[PDB]
Amino acid sequence: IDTCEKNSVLEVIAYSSSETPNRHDMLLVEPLNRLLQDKWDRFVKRIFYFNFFVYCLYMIIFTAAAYYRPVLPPYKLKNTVGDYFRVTGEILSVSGGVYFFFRGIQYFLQRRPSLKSLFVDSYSEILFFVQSLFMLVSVVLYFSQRKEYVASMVFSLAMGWTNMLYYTRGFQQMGIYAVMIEKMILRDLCRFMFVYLVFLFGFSTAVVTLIEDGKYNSLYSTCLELFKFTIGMGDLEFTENYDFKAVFIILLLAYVILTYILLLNMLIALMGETVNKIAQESKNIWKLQRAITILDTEKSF
Amino acid sequence: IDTCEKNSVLEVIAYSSSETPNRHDMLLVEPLNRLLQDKWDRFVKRIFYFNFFVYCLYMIIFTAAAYYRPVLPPYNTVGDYFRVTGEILSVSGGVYFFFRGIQYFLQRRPSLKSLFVDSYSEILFFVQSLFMLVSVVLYFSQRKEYVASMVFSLAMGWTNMLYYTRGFQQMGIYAVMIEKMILRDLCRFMFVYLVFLFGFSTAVVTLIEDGKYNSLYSTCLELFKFTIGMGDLEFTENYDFKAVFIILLLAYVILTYILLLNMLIALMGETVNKIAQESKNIWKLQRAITILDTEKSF
Amino acid sequence: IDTCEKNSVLEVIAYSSSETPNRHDMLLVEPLNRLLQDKWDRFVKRIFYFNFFVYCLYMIIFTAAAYYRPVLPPYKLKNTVGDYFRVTGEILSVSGGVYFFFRGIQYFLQRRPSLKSLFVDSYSEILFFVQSLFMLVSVVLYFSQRKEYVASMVFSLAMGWTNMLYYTRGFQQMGIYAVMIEKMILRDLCRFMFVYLVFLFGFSTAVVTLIEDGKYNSLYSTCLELFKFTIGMGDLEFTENYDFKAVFIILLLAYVILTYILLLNMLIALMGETVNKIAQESKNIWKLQRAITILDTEKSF
Amino acid sequence: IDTCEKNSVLEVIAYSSSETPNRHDMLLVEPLNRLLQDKWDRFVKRIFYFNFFVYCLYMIIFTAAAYYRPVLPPYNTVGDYFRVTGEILSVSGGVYFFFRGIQYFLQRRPSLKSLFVDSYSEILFFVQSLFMLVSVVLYFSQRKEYVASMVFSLAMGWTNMLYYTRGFQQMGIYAVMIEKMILRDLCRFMFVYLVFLFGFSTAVVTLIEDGKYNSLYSTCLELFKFTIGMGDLEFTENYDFKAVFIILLLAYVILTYILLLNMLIALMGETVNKIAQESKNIWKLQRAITILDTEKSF
Ligand SMILES: CCCCCCCCCCCCCC(=O)OC[C@@H](O)COP(=O)(O)O
Ligand SMILES: CCCCCCCCCCCCCC(=O)OC[C@@H](O)COP(=O)(O)O
Ligand code: NA
Ligand code: NA
Repeated sequence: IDTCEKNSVLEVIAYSSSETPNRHDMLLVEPLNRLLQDKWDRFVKRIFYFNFFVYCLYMIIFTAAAYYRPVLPPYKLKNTVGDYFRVTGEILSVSGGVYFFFRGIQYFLQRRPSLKSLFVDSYSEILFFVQSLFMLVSVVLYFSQRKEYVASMVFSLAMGWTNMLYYTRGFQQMGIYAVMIEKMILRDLCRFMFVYLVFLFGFSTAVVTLIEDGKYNSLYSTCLELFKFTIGMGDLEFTENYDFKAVFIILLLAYVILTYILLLNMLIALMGETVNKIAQESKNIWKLQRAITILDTEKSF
Repeated sequence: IDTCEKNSVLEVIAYSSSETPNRHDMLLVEPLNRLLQDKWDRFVKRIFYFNFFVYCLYMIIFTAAAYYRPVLPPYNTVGDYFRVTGEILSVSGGVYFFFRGIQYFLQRRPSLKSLFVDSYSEILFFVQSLFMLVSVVLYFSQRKEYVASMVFSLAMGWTNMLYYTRGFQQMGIYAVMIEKMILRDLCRFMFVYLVFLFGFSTAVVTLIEDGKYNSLYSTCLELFKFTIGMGDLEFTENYDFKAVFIILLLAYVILTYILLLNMLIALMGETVNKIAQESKNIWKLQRAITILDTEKSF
Repeated sequence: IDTCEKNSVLEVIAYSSSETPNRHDMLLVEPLNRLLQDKWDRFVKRIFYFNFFVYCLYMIIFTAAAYYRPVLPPYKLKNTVGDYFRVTGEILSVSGGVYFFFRGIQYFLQRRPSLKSLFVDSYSEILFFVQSLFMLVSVVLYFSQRKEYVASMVFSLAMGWTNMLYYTRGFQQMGIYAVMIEKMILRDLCRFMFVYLVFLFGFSTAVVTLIEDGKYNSLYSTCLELFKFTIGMGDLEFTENYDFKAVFIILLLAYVILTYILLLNMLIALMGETVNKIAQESKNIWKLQRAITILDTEKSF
Repeated sequence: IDTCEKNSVLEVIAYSSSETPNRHDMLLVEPLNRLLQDKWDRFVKRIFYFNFFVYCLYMIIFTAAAYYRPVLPPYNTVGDYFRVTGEILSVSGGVYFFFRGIQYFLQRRPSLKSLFVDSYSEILFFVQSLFMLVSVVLYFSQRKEYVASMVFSLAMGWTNMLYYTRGFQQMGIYAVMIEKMILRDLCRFMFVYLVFLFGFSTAVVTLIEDGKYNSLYSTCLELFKFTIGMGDLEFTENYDFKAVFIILLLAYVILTYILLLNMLIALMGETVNKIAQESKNIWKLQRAITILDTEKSF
């Protein structure tokens, strides 16, 4: 069940592909929970909370190196203690980013997923590989004498900080919150974004055709003006370069009614219904997270 | 049952008017649901995937042609050739939809009553096609309203793509849920909110003596602004009794922005909590009607 | 009525006092529910749709104060078709207001009500009487050579405009929807308004005490600046001349977190769960309101 | 049951730490409930109404003296003499609360764990008293930080009236509901959203090259402003890769405004739909302890 050198119940159930029907109810078994929870309070938490500190320090050094970037590259090293700190910090952030890149490649070679929607499945590792990729593509451009390295560095800085949530596991309520938001993005945000993108683009495509000329005669500008409504900034007077105010006002009011007053509230209702439906489901998938984490550190050491 | 050439239960349950108590639920029996989901997996799903592709390309061509309209119509180079070809193809799609709507009306020959309670999609497409034709005739009639009817036709046409979201279980249910919310909750909210909006706008306009919003339209727009989190609360100072103005503005906000606006969320939540089952059944019926529509086309 | 007149069954159960334990399931009695349903459409509904039209036309005859209001009253007659319309509309509105005043007084005398649960229950007629009182004091202000008549009549117009929601009843969905807005303003909007007022008064008092001098040194100005956060307009830097920024920023963030991020969402959740609990009782109370409304038409026709 | 001067079941329930498995449901029994309600109605209730009146009067006196403070402290007129006596009466109230907190801390002999897990109300009062005392010290110590201390104390004093909402069934349930929501939902949301906001602020500031939005504080405030529905999306233009700037803003907005806040509104709704009995039982415990405390006071 725990150690066999060939195959173990914990290994097959924790590492089981999603195709298994009850992979979330195959771990509540009395001995399996007592063993996994033991392993959680035995080693895996000691390796999960020491590694958490290491990653936090890595992200604090990576944000120190990025913020203090000097203003084409590469650059020289000024004789200053601050410059030395910056140079060691960026060298250490790049090293960590190539370490994550190797960990991801090892994960791909070893587990060998079936090229079947592996983006929703084990999405934590694919995100960590995207961050390592953002760091190593920020390294080659920087040595290639181009300023797109900063665009890449801000994206790697914005990918690491948001992915910090990976360590929310090990804490019951905080893990249940993380898994609940994750599946909510995979469900409520995806559908709402599809329909909202259709309405926003179409209503913004009808305005830009109606508008004659000006700062807002571009499709991008009109889309931005139309989007400003969702964030409580709708102006309703941003342009007067049109022959027909009735046609503009009718279109803008229709867009507001269709999106702001109907879709957002209907989304808040759907999020309430979904939240009321999945307490047990979110506990069982959270139980699958910590359980895999237990075996992951049990194999790391 | 499915091919009898006299009367098919599939057609009887599908083309039944809203009168029938159990037009949605009766289709879930072992034979009807399994026969329709099969028809979807046989010669409807892929016939509906190509049709949607064609309608997406048509909508892209119509947007590209309209987005570049030159500035009293009617109005050589590769760009102008492409623009005129796109305009012609857009007109050709509009007229095709117009004949399709006419054919639907003549065949189904509605009872004069279900055209407003059933198949909102057909009515929505016919109105889009009518806007398109009004935009053609006005364009050839030496008038600039051709661009007003055109932008409305494009705004309605872009919104009509939700008709094709059926064929997908989650997105179809999503569309049916939007349809029901708009029909019930948005209608009630709009009635009660409009009564409030009008009453307090007429009250504020009356308070103002001589200013920039004396016009009822400007003040109505100002009071509507508060609903989208862009309210001013100090838009005017050219009046007397500042206490009366501020009290009137604080009364309105609470009754709508802080009471009826949040009331729309609770009712939406209640409804969504109650209409999952019927929303799935209606999607199934829309899918079954599309299946029998794809079969009768031949 | 179940065969009795002096104290008819449907008369007493409809005109029951507040202290009655279960008045809500009285008119729903199948027989008593078919007394105000077979009679509902008999005549009272025809006299309730005519009265609704008569009140709408009355309201609109006075809602055009934009067109009427001249720029030290009383005023002169301009000898035109517009001024004639204005004066006849004013007279008609003043007469209808007197009519609603005399109706309210005649209700207070005939019913000799408790006038303590008359503001929580049967509060509709209280609002109508308030509308009639504001009209009366508007006429006296206009005749007493004062400019406060414009404020009184503008409050009366808004008071009578909100009251149209009374005649919104008679339709099952709309009346029960107004019943939910009626019971949600009594309980939830009261409790939230009481806790938000204490919070907003306290933080405004702290902010104005911190502010050293400026156009916002007034308590009223700072209170308004603090309130503007609720409607999605918070500036977070409205003042400049105040105590060291160290204290002004922390106070504003605390106010935002406590009021915008916490109490409005708490109000939404509370009105969601309440809406989930109040279907049958909202239908029954709507039935009680129609039973009394049509009983009033039965006694007045 | 009432008092044996060594141990009574009433004091046993009221003074036991939160460690007890079911300290909230013990008062639900008939005898304890009826006896505690009767005691309340008899005297404790009238004793709690006068006590709140005194606090309301006190807060106003201190507030009035603080609002009209003269503008190098420290510092013959009816206003000045009123302002100096109000300050004296405010300093006298702060001292009284200080001594009450010390007495409650020395009597309960807290085990240093439930001190910051329970009696949150007792803790809030001692903190507002400490700021008042440090305000007096600074005032007489020739410093201008007494204003900062006084405004903090004034804010806490105005927000602490929620301690006198107990004694009222609806205002007591609402106040415990707000307590539990702040204890769990607000804290978890704040943790996650602070992580997000720090990440995206550090990404945006690292994208800018120079300007008055180059500092972390201003750019962090700018990113925070989106949550209150007053976002800009065009706050700065002194940088490169406008695509990178707009993508980073649109990702932050999608993550926080349209996903995190609604997520919080759903979780809140769940908890409210779940806590009714616990909130009622905790308010009853706040009321029973109050009756027991009034009996102990004299
Ligand atoms: C490449 C995207 C744009 C880059 C610039 C902006 C930064 C956007 C960051 C998007 C990723 C954040 C969303 C996300 O997916 O977070 C996951 C975290 O919960 C980690 O928890 P877990 O381990 O996966 O359980
Ligand atoms: C004097 C204060 C400002 C006066 C301005 C008048 C407009 C401000 C709002 C007045 C009160 C709003 C509440 C209200 O008027 O609702 C009543 C409706 O439910 C009527 O329906 P119903 O009879 O109760 O069923
Ligand atoms: Na806003
Ligand atoms: Na807003």
